[PDB]
Amino acid sequence: NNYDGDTVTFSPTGRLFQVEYALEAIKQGSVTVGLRSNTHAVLVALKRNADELSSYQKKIIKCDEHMGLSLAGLAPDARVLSNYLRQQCNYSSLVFNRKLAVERAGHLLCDKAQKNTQSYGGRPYGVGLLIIGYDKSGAHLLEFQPSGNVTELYGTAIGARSQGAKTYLERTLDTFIKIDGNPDELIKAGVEAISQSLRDESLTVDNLSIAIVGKDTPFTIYDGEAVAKYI
Amino acid sequence: DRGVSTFSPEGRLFQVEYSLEAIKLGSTAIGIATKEGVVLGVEKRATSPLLESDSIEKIVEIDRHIGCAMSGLTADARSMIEHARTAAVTHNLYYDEDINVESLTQSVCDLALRFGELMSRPFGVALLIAGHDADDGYQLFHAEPSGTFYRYNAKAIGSGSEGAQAELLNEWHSSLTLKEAELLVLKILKQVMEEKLDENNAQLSCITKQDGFKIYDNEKTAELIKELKEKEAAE
Amino acid sequence: TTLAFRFQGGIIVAVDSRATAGNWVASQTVKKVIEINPFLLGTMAGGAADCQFWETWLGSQCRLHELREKERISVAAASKILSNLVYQYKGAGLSMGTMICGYTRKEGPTIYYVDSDGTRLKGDIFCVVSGQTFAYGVLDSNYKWDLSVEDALYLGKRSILAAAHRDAYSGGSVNLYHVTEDGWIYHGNHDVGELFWKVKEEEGSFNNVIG
Amino acid sequence: GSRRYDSRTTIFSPEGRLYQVEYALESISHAGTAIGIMASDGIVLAAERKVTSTLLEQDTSTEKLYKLNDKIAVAVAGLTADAEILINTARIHAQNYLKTYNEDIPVEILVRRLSDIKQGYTQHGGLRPFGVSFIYAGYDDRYGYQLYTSNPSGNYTGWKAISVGANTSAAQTLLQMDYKDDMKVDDAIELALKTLSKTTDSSALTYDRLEFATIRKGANDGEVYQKIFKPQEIKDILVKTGIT
Amino acid sequence: GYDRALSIFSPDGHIFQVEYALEAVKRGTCAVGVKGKNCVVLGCERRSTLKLQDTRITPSKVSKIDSHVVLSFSGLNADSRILIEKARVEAQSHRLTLEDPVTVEYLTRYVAGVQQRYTQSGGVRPFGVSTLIAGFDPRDDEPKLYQTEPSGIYSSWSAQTIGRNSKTVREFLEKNYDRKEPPATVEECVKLTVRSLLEVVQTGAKNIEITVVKPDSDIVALSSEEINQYVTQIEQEKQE
Amino acid sequence: MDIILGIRVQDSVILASSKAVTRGISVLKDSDDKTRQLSPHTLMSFAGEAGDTVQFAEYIQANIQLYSIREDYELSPQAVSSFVRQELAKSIRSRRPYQVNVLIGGYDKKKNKPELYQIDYLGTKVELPYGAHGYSGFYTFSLLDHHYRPDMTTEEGLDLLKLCVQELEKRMPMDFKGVIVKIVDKDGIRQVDDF
Amino acid sequence: TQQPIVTGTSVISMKYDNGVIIAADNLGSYGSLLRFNGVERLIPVGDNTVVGISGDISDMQHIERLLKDLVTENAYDNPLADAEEALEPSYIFEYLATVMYQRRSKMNPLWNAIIVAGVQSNGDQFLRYVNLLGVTYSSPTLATGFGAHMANPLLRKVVDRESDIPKTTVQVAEEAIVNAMRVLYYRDARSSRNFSLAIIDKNTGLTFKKNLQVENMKWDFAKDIKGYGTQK
Amino acid sequence: QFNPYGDNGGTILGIAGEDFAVLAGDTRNITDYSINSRYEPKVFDCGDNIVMSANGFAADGDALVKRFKNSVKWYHFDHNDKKLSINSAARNIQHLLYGKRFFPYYVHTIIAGLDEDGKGAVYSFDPVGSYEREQCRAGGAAASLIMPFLDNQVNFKNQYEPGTNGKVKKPLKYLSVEEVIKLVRDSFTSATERHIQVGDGLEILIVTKDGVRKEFYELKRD
Amino acid sequence: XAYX
Amino acid sequence: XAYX
Amino acid sequence: SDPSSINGGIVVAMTGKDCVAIACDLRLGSQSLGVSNKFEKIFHYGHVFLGITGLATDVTTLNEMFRYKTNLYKLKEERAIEPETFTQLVSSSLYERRFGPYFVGPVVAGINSKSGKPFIAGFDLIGCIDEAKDFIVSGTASDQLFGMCESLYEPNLEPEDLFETISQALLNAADRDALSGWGAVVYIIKKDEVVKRYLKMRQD
Repeated sequence: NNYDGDTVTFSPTGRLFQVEYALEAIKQGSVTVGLRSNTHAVLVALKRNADELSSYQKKIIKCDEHMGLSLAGLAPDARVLSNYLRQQCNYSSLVFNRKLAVERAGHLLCDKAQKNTQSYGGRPYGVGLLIIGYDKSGAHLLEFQPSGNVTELYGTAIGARSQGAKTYLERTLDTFIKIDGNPDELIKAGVEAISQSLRDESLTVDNLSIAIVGKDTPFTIYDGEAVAKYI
Repeated sequence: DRGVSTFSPEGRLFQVEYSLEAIKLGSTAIGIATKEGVVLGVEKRATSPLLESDSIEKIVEIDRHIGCAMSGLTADARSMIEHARTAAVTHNLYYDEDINVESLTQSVCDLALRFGELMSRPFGVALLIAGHDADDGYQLFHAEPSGTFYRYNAKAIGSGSEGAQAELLNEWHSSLTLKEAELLVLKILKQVMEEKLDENNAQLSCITKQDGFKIYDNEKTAELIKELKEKEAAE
Repeated sequence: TTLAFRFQGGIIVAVDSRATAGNWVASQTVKKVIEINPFLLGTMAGGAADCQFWETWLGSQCRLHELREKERISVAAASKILSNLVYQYKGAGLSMGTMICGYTRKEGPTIYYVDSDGTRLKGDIFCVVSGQTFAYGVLDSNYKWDLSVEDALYLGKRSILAAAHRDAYSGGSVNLYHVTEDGWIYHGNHDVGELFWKVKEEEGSFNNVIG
Repeated sequence: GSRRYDSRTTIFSPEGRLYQVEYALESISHAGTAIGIMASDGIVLAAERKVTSTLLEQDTSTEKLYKLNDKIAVAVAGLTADAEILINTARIHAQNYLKTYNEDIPVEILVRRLSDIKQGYTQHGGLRPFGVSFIYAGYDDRYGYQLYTSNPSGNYTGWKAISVGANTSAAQTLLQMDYKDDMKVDDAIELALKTLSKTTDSSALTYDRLEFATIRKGANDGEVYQKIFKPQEIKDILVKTGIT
Repeated sequence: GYDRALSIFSPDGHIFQVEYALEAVKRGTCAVGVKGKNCVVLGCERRSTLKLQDTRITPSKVSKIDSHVVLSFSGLNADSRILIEKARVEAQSHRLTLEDPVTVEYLTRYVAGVQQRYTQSGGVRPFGVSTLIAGFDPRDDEPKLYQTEPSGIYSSWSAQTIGRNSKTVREFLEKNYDRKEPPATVEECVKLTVRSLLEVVQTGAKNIEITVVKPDSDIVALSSEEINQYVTQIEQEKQE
Repeated sequence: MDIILGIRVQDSVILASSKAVTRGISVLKDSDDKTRQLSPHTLMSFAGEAGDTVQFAEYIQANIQLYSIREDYELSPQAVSSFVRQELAKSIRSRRPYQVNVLIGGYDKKKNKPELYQIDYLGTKVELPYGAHGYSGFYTFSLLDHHYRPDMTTEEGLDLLKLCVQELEKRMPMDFKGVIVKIVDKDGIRQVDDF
Repeated sequence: TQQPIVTGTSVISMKYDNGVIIAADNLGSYGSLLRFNGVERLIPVGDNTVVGISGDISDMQHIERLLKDLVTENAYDNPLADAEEALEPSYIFEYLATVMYQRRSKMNPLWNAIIVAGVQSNGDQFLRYVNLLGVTYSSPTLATGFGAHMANPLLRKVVDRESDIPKTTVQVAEEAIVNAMRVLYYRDARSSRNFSLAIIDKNTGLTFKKNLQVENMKWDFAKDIKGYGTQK
Repeated sequence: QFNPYGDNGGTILGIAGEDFAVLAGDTRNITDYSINSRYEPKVFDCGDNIVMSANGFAADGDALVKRFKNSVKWYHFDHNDKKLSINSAARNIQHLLYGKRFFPYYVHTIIAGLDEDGKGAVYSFDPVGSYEREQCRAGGAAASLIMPFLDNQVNFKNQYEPGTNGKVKKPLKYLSVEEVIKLVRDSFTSATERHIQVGDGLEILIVTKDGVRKEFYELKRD
Repeated sequence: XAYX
Repeated sequence: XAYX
Repeated sequence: SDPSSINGGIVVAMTGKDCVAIACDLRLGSQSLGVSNKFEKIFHYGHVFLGITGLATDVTTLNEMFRYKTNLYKLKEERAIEPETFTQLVSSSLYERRFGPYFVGPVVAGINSKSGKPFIAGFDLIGCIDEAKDFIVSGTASDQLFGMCESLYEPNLEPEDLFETISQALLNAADRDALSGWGAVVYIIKKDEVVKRYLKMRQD
């Protein structure tokens, strides 16, 4: 009300409204799903078009050979944060000959988002990210909120109608976690999960975006007739 | 007052949303992408008959393979064009090749959200960036002051945009010739323009793989206007 | 050895193709002419890298000029961009001796010598033999203003051969260019090994040799 | 943050005026009247001290008339402290020009620089403008005797006769009536004092309430003398002209 | 440093500081530009509220940028000096690096660039100034007349006016200026410029300034008597 | 090495400047104009280190031309010389000093007098009836000490300068490839073709 | 840019079937003065890596602190700091190599030659060298200073190519290292009898031996030497 | 004083075929008269069918290869996974090398691959980034021993058609990969005999449309 | 480095 | 500088 | 190479009864070559006289600098600077360039307007003050001037006598120095009149 002018102002109930408004940009964003087994981690993203003449906005960004994310909210903010991860993944390789741990990648995003919530003049990030990766401790899925909160999960979803996919995964938890050494079946479970967040529109060839990383699988993105297999 | 980088309760940046209103007041610009090339057309909209119209430059060359049309506060576009040209040439210097149209667009859009309390406000102008590269062929992009860009088979920006976009929705197919696209831009411009369309208050341009980016002569555009009138009178 | 001279038919530009690392012959097949645009050439003498890098950079600066002003950059302007750049680096140890050769409606056929010293000179003929730069050809006896284009190409070709023979650090092949209105024209690469014997037999020169 | 408390001193009104410049000019309108009159053979600077006291040391006092160099002087109207900041800047610029070219600075060049500084405070920095109006009385060998004024806007204009501060409207009407082009310094002195005498908000115009200065070629042969009148000299010229 | 964003967007997509800057221009004394076949003329209004002025030393309304280009303006005088100085420096900088004087279009593009920069830079307000930039390109006989405004947009004009009652004098030019046949001589061009100002000025005395720019750096400012002869002839023809 | 001479006669200043540009044992040019017009009645000749010479001259030319446009007035030769000196006086204590020696020939329209100024790369300035920079200096000084008079005409000044160049061609051991002569008077700056 | 003051001499090392051995004498020389006789120049990092350092001892003590600080930093927000996300020899080496090359490039080098011995997660032997120039190389045997000239020839009789690494036992490897240290004591003017030896085995882990002495030295044939030729 | 440079010796060789290219180098790393390693690779796969070797000061060579490898990674990120052509790689490396113009990388760089027409390409750089496309190039200590041999045996220099007496040159012909590998092996065998800094091993990287494959041959260890 |  |  | 002996020249100052005298040569050269015989080395700011020897560019620069500083002084103080005060200003100004000094040998001369006491002072190039009662010397023939002054000088000389002493001191010192001569100027300074005399001297 009076306490939403800038990010440097607490409300009388100890709330940061500019952060909560940034969190609202995510809910407006198109749905994206993340889920993993012990062997592989999968991102599934519903891409959004402007109209029938327009392309479908890309949702998945590669960060390294072993790590990447999907975005929901301001795409430019996702570009800034993904570029930062790319550099931190790159620094880890060049200096220490070490692939950056997914847990540490989370810690770094959290600390970058935080600085923009405690300083005058700046603004919070207006995007949520689902980071998947395979490191020395196996498959990982992270959820990033621009409040700074980062959470390690078996599965989740963010964006519009994300609650539908999240409920499905919460039921399927015991099934999809066991899908080891079968990438196609884990994607199937991801596509069936995001399907619980659809209304009117269904999954078409230029609509669906899938990414996978695993034991002997570099982070690769599938678009166009490459995902026709899973429709 | 209130921050320049402030979010609204709906999760939108006030200053970005306000700049989108400035672009709606701008003169119309239309782009149509084909397999034979990409056509770019603009309404010049001279404020007085004493204003020498040929001096109105709303279609601009970035490199031999990338053209650019603008709509909104056109003065704001000069620094965006300057950066695009520098990016295009700099990449040719570093890599001895033409820069991808998407890479060039992405470079321009990285300026968009560099405002705060960097420049004092967002850009008040939208760009249609048309080009060709070996990888993805003929491409048309819409670059907003939000920092977002979409690829389009065809796109209209400015005052007559939503009217023009509904017309492009019906008219565009994958088999359009360059000659057809030219007439189609002239047809839709003539529909949404206040004053009557001639060679002096409207300007055509295209980008082909062979001849690169060309701004059409007034004599050439005049002939395409005469060709349009006859074919509309034919049924 | 780089030669650029002016005549009624336009500009002739002739260069050798040898690169040396001390007394070691690094290459016999180096391009010592940069094609900046259809109406602009740059010769290269001194540091191989310094010339290649900054004359390539000049091409970028000349292209930006055309985009900003919608017109071909004048030889005077192009030369001065490079001369003002190298002057900023003066004393740092840049080694560069270049002739910027072009045609424009404004100026006509123009040759500008630009130096890592910061020297910028306009002239009708510039030559770089050994480590010295001259305002006259390697021979200069055969020079007349009214010369046939294909007669003038020979003088350029013959002049590089003359220096290539005597100079240990000149040789490989002769690269010929003819600058005119509506751009320059490449007139081929001529191996000095084959050229020497052909020229000797036909001209009846180089009697001090034997073969 | 700090944005909350920013007055924004360098913005346009909806009418396209600069708030702070307009309000600064309002400030200056309450300051003691200063008059400049330019004659063929010299320039006069007359200025009224604001409601003085009997216990103010006048002979060692200076609030109105300041020396910039040997050829140029200024009459001040507004904040004395603000004026002194600008005066020291002008004094340095004059000596910088002399050091560089080995010639005394032309009057207009000095005026333009001070006026360019005032302009800056209206377009950037977010600071309040200088609440000062100047009358510049100077001589150079290009244009000879010159009168200029600058105001907080940084605009400057040339004059044959001009007033700044209080009752300029009234003062400018009286000057416009009695001024002629063929006028001499002695006449210009009489006009300046007669003008103040009629515009003054005080009961009577006395020596203790005036600062007076002349720039004359009235210097032995081809050169220019600045005379800042002493209290006793102002008293004498008041009797001579017949005001006391 | 003072970083505050003074030029920002409003809900209706307007930048009020830029629009209020145009209001400053509207307040400024009228300036007119008319290009003939082989010349350009810059007419300027001098408000007669100020008498006892020293016209020898008073800053003139038309400024030379180089020997071949002139700049007149409407709006804040103090602001105009900063644009004129920047333009004059850029003019000498161009001669130094390109070994050629600026084109009228290039000098306009630079001044317009400066005006724009002051609409999206922190801590600065836009220039309360619109400029008419007139002259002949090096070795060119084609007349050039350009206009700039606080937003930073610029464009070429057959003839144009700016400042107070510019709407009235633009009305006059729109009906009196034929493109197919522009003022053939200097006389015809000056006459049309004086006529256009007489619609607004008041008295044709010391209230009209005229500057004639011809090709090859041939610039002259007309005197009081020279202009007074045009004023006399126009009104004697009108009495009919 | 480069010859730059100056002689101030009754009603003008004449500047003779050598035409050759040499770097080591090579002649880069034989028709070089070692002069810049600072203002319509002020001419500067220059000799010294490559690049520095032209770069300094063009920088001074730009600053004087800027002053002329801004004030619609021509700076006096005394003022122009003082500016140039101060620019050189700055440079000696800079990271890389300008190694340029200059002669400034001007006609002061206010005083209706010709003025010649000799300034070295250190910023050492003197007003002289005649000046010179380099090896030629000592010889031309001794010769002009004899023949020069204050009331000499422009034609007399040219003959005496003609004699200096003739004598320098014999005496100096380098081919300086003749000189370019320029006269500065009330009517402005003109180049003498016949020399 | 400086010059070494207090210095350490040769560090010697080799691979064997199941791991790596490294050794260095316990001396800090002050030029020709053997000032410090209690200096440890093998610095263990976890239980899988030993860093042997020669050259300036002040710069060695700096590197010692960087490694101590590296272990601390790795533990931060790392639940697997003592497991899958522990510091590897290859990580520790690349860090030092980066630092060494950066410091030479700013013309202010760490005046040292460093050998990183250890065993990786998968049980692969790690042995790599870096020095004040940032020059890096790997070999079945590595040695710094005099060691390069006298130790390597002896250790390469045991391990000549990569194919002899599996045929070399720890008994044989240690014997070779201990013999090499005696030869260096005989012939290196700035060396000492007292040394430390570290074995990093993929089965038995890290064994660090302190206060070792060169023994079984041949001096007896020194009573049979008189003058420099003709003396009887 | 402190000298920031050193010589690690070794020699590299690039030969371009019609539809293939080879980049070979000895595996010996030396300092003064000491052998540092007998097998320390100097030719690297950099991705996008580009092989690179920076021979001279090993530290500067390792640094340059790292920076170029990093340059390839960021080309993919910034240009939608576009394949970096050999001509583009070459121009990028020129800017890397010239970056340190006044504190040079003391390395001779050769890169091999296929041009955009699918033909074998070799590019050769000086320490400060001057580059040129060639059929043949040897770099490093034994460059002076090998290059003349390659002039004779690859480009057929000073070789004429028997019975013409120097009237007609031997016809220029593309060599097979099997013929090229023989010349590489004989070049290094010869260099090893007469150069003290060359020996121990030879590693050859062959580039075809199919990808990058690797061959190793032992050299004399004296 | 190489250097006509 | 001068120099007790 | 040595900056303080490129251009050459000399200054000498003496005190008399209720008067001071300062004198300088007129030569400016490039080592052996004489360029100008009009290069005066004595300047005055009001009634305070300053002579400067050494590198000519710095002589000119410091003259311009002290004119600048004394002009501002007068505007703010509303009185002419006195010799004692100006001496302190020269010292200050020279020492602020301690590690990049002006290659000069300044000499201050003048009569204190209030006390009427004759005053002379010399400086080293970093601004150390030599405040002598008798005489101050500076330049390439300082040794020669020290010798002449030390024998010729006696205290409390009348203005017209003091003139002869300082003149003979300069002239004979200058003739034994290659880089000094080509004319000489002598200032005779009394409380409220100053006479300036050019001397006939050998021109070689």
